[PDB]
Amino acid sequence: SALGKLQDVVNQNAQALNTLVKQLSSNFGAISSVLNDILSRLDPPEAEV
Amino acid sequence: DSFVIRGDEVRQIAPGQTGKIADYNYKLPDDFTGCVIAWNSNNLDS
Repeated sequence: SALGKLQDVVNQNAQALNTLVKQLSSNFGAISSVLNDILSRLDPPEAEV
Repeated sequence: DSFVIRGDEVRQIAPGQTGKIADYNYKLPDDFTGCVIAWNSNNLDS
């Protein structure tokens, strides 16, 4: 931990970037998180919603 | 745009509808701005 002030910068940047990528798995209320999977089954007038 | 249709599927004249008329005969765009007017013409066409 003597070098903790330098290790924490690496850990915080890696953790922030990892959370940013993991947010792509969330639905936010949509029927599916995969944009191509929803677009391939629902019609444009509702797929836009 | 004036044409003759039959009550069965006549509802298909609308944005984002599917069916023989909407897919093969007359298709409105998704952002259509206007009015659709219809009336029964049995006394004239039948």
